[PDB]
Amino acid sequence: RSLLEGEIPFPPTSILLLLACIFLIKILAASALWAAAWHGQKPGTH
Repeated sequence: RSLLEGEIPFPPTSILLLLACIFLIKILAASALWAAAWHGQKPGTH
């Protein structure tokens, strides 16, 4: 990977960046938290 190319095997900040995006979107939506509410020692269904 010559310097001229300007690309390294999976850059640190690049993998980090992907992690950042996924974290922010999932937590903001909180879709998981809402779904969990449905379950919680429920009695039954009509």
